Amino acid sequence: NIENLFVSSVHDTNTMYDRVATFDYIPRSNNGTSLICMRQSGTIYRMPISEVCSKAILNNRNSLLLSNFENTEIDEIRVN
Amino acid sequence: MQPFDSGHDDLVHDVVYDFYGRHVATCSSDQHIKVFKLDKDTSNWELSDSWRAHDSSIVAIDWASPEYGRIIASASYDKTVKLWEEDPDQEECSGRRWNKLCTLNDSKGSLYSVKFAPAHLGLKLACLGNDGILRLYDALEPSDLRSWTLTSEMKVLSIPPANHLQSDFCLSWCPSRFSPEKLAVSALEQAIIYQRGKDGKLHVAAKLPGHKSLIRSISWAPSIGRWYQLIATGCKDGRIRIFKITEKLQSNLQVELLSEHDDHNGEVWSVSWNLTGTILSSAGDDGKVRLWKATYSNEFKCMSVIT
Amino acid sequence: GLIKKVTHWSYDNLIDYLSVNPTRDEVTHYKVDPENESDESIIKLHTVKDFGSITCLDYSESEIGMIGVGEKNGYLRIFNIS
Repeated sequence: NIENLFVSSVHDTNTMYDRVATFDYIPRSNNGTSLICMRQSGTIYRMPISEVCSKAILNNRNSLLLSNFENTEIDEIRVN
Repeated sequence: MQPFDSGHDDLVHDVVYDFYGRHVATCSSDQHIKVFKLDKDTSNWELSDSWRAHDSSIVAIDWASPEYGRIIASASYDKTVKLWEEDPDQEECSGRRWNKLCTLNDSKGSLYSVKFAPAHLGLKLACLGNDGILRLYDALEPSDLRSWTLTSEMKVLSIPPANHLQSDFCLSWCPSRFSPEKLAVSALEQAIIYQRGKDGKLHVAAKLPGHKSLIRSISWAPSIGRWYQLIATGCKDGRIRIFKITEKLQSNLQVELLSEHDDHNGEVWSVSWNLTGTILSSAGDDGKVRLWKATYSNEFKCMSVIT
Repeated sequence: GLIKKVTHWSYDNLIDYLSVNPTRDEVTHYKVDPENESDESIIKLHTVKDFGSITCLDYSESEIGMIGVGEKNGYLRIFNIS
């Protein structure tokens, strides 16, 4: 029942504007992520999280397969 | 660029093609393995089997060569390596299609990467986790594919990494049928090429220099017949390092850097080669996948950028 | 904090305003309607942020929108809003 935690991966995202005091998550559709943030001056804006590709494998048929760090779906670039 | 949804309930950690290219297996963080096939009629990916495999998040799977049958490895954080063989007489999408074979518990650490050997060394296997110890598993008995015996055990790091500090491990085998057995092993900021000596035990043969930060992907370029071999390195920096390894301890071998591109402005997560070692697909932190080819010179130049 | 009232910019009866936050970080442009007392008359139109630490501000009456913005480092960032 007890799970000994350990850090697997660290993902760095730069905000749109600097000097941010606090932030908060936004639950998006299709397991997306956006960050609503409040600056040191109290201005509130919205910083989206980029869809960073996790794995880009090639193929014998020259087909590219793309997997993302955020959502579930897998992108495929066929050769036709 | 048509997308298909894998149907996982969590993150997708590793996707690998099979030998023929018509099958993909997608491991995930919801302790499931889903195997997809390519229908020749509908021309769309469809699920073949989905089953709960491990007790933690699965981070690496790898297909075995089809001369050994349909065997899928699976390394996860619960310190287990589970090997799955497909039953031909079983229903589609049932969960009992892939039969469990072995659970290698010799590793006292959460694993990161599993890689099958090429089709000239045997039915070997490699594993690396947060323990600093490399483990090789050979299936020496062709009659039954369940007596997976540990044969080599080399320590890579002096101590296991800390609980909180992040670290990555990746493996890449050398698919040359006419060269001594080599293994490209990445551990944190170190990338080492092992080699099978005359005594049957691996030794440190050559170390790739550089690598100021964490190594996220090592891919050995397929030995198409050239006199030089290539290793692609995706570091936590922007650097996609390509190393030209020339071989001439049976044989001495030299490591020379061929190219070093900062064309991503972030962490390079996955770098992978083609069938012939001509197209290099690098995915980085900018959200764009950059393809690389060599034109009129040995130095690799950039090409089409997919975002 | 600096609220500077600017005229000769609106063809209507509204009066343009230029505001600097008390932390001296942003410049905000307004159009205030005098005939309604409620706070909905203060219309926040535009905001340009991350101007270091603003130490002064001015406006050009000849052409609409030319709002000079100074800083502590020394940069006299002169730009346009309207």
